[PDB]
Amino acid sequence: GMTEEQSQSFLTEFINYIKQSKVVLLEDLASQVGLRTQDTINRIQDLLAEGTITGVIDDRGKFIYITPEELAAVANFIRQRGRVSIAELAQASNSLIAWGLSERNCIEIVNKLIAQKQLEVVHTLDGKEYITPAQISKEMRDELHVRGGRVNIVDLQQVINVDLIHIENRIGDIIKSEKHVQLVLGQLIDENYLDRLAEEVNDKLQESGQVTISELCKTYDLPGNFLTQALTQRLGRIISGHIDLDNRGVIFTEAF
Ligand SMILES: [Cl-]
Repeated sequence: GMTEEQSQSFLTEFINYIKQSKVVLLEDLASQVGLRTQDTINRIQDLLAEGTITGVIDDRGKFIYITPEELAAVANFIRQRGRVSIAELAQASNSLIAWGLSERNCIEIVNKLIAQKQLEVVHTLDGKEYITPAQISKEMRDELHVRGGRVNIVDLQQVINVDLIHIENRIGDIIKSEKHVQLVLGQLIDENYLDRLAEEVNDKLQESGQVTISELCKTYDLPGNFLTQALTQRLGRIISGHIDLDNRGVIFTEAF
């Protein structure tokens, strides 16, 4: 049958067509090997599946060769944007690949980069944007500083529009990088919030005269050991108090 001289010549004839233009008209290439257009496509489908050649096939029966330099351009474009819509990526496509790609074709490329471990991204829950885990860290920090310095991780999930695990995975990154930021009972808490909390404790101290840690823990819903170390760290710089030890750690005004 066909396959003896076909399989040997097909790949070299394909390459000869790729040298002339990275865009291959599969109907036209099917004339140069004298084959059925559908049989021609199927062998290219198979060659892409085997991992033999890098490219995509549009809805109108053209194949597009993509160089490793052009893949690298696609991966770096998504890195630099951090968050980007599949629609933006299709518009950008001609500047990155010298060919205007369908949204589908762009997805096929991104999924290739993911599998070859040349890019690290995640799908938004609407399926409409790609976001980098570096950009998730950034958008967690922006929404933390925005929402006052204390925010639940579950609220950041809703906001950033990505599955929970992709927020939960960046918590190593936000505590190594930001020495001012800490994880407490499913929330991220900012140096700026603890200073603001210390101010409103000192205002309630200069009114009550005295106040107990167990009363502040019920007031702000924070754990004892954490809240004690956060307030005792701010004693004298922000709180005009004196610590003493009762049944519980207790704070009262010195200048009284
Ligand atoms: Cl991941």
